[PDB]
Amino acid sequence: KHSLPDLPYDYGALEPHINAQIMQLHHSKHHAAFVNNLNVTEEKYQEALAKGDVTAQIALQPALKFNGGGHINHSIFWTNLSPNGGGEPKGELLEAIKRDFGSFDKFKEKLTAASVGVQGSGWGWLGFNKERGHLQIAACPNQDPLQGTTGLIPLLGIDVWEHAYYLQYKNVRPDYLKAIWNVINWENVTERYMACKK
Amino acid sequence: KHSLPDLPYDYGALEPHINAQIMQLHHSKHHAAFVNNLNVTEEKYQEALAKGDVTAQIALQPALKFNGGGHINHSIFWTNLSPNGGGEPKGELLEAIKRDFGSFDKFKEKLTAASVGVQGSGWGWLGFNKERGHLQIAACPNQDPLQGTTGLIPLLGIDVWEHAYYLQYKNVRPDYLKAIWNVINWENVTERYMACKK
Amino acid sequence: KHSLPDLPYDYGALEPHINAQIMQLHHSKHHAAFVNNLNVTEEKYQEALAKGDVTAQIALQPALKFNGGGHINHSIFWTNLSPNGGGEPKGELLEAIKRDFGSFDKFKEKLTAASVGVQGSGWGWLGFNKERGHLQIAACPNQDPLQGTTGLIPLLGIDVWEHAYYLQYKNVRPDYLKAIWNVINWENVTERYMACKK
Amino acid sequence: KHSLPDLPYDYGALEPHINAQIMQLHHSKHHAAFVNNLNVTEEKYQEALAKGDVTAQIALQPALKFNGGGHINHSIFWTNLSPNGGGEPKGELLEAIKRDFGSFDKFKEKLTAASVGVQGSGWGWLGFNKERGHLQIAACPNQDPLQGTTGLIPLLGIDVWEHAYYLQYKNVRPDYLKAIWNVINWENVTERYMACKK
Ligand SMILES: [Mn+2]
Ligand SMILES: [Mn+2]
Ligand SMILES: [Mn+2]
Ligand SMILES: [Mn+2]
Repeated sequence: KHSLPDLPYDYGALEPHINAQIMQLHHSKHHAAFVNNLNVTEEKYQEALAKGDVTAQIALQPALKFNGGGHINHSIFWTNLSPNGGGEPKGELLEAIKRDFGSFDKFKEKLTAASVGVQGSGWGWLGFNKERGHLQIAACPNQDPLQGTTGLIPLLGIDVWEHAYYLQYKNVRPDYLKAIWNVINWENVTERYMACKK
Repeated sequence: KHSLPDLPYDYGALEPHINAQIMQLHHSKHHAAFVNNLNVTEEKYQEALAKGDVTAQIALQPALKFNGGGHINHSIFWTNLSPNGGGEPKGELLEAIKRDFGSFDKFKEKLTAASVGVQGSGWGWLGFNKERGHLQIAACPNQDPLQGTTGLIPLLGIDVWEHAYYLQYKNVRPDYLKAIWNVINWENVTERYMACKK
Repeated sequence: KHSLPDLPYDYGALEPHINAQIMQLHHSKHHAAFVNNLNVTEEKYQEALAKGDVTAQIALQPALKFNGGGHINHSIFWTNLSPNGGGEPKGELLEAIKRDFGSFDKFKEKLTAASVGVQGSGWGWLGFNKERGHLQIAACPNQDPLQGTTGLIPLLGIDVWEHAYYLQYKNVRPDYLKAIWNVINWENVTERYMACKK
Repeated sequence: KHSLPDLPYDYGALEPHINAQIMQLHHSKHHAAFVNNLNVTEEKYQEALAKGDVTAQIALQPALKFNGGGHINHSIFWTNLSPNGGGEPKGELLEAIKRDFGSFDKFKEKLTAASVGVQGSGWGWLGFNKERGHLQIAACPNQDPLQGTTGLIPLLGIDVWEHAYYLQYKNVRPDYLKAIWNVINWENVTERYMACKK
């Protein structure tokens, strides 16, 4: 049975970049609901599965992808954020970024562009491409999770659902993106990255 | 050249159901941006078309559908609301609703469910199916407009992008849906309906 | 564990409308593979499910929908075809068709159009809409099954994957559609329909 | 006005790998139809654009992408094949393949897997990622063209619509993929590659 992870920190710990109200709603309402609906959906899917009811199995897919994906994505996102965050990565991950994108600031420009470019709801990602052995930026619609839908390993996600920023930044997604760089947990991203070098 | 239509009322006219801050942002920022991007995309498409640049044309399609759709949808939406609206429609539209959905209450439930059910950004619609000669509810993703993507003539739209409600209703989409019924302009919906009597 | 249904008839029994070669390949190769891959995929899904591996669950969805859907769709399609088929339905189903589409020939025109209009692979369907209580035509992409993805109950399906006709009709899908009316099992469609009137 | 390009060789030139009946149908029927529908759709779009009919424009998008994409893709495909092709590419393209995929064999496996893996109609592509300055494999659905929908410059395409192989290889897509390697025009693929050296 899945459950809602606690944050590594207090709801106000990312101010002023992400205010407390958004963090509270985002965690305790949006993510909580994903977990609840995921549990429901998985239980329904097992019943369908046991019965070899393929029509029901297929009818359950939108809910599983949306809620399952929301659970995966948000779980990663809190670990990707930290009051102790911001600045620049160092060591191999910084070397990898320079190698694959030219430099850190070119990387930021590219992930910003992928995130601002989502028309509708979705996520921008820095991922790791296992078969190519290098970093890769991708954007995902709605709650479609990166690994499940692209095969890429998620390292850093930027939520660009309106609920992630609207109470603070209103319609100006690029101010949100500028501010979020101050709370990125590069320690976590580096752990995710080093886990890929196996 | 497309233009941003004025609202048929002041930004505060739909209080307390939809507050003034949302109406002002929704019209002055979101819709405004759709209009300019639509105009720019149309001019780019003319150039691509004049050179027979098929790749350019296809690459422009997402911006044309998103911004053109956005302009269509919001232009309809403002006319679908009124400070003087609410309650039940009068005349033939109510009888069509009873014929096709069983009753007004049943219809409201269906349109509400279609709207609350969008798993991402989008719109709920009451449409007219000209081929079948009856009403039809449908949901559309992002800014994909009803007529251009499904053929159905839009009668009433409910915006369920988060920007349509978040500042007031936070994550609670059903509270927004319950409130909006108080400001439906049935005169406008009837006008749109009668124009389908074909 | 799912399995491949035997046809109600011999591979050559729909000649000259659908030749034996297509029926043999279509059943013993295309459908067989759907069943095989569906079984594999369901077994993998249970393992994922037991483990609460949502990323794997989501990664399995394309295969389940495609192969599961291919199993659902083809299973229905053979029952929808018969050497004993063709002509016109009678009784309530014919009455329903006249009611909802004007007449049988208007219905044929509409299902033909939905089937010929698929750009790519897919299916045209006559379905039953439970909540509206009437017939409904819809088209589905690839092997996306009607009930699983639209909620409509399938009554009659027309396969418009190229493998359904190419060896005989080559690129001319409209000759295929004209010919298939001669082998439709209206007895079966009527059973499916009457099962919906509950 | 777009035109149907002549093949750079006779319909039988690619025997026995792709037979003459397929080449003749593929070019004279499938591609021919894409060209006329593209031209007609472009003229319709000009009219819609000139009137500011956004709904009309959006309604034309599926035909423009499908027929325009079809024209793009097949125009590339014919040039990607040769009676004089096969074997391994010479020069820098082979070294780029080794750099990006590990070796030619590995590349062939990846492109084969991307192609055989399309769950419906579509195309497998070897592309160039101008932003990353390296090769990239991708699959596209239906006739969605590579550059206009992903940004990647097409170098080599493999058609995996059933019409590309069915008359010869029946359902066995892998046998078609194994054969087509015998007729790849690496001179053309190299030309396309060198043009990306940007
Ligand atoms: Mn979120
Ligand atoms: Mn809106
Ligand atoms: Mn089939
Ligand atoms: Mn083709």
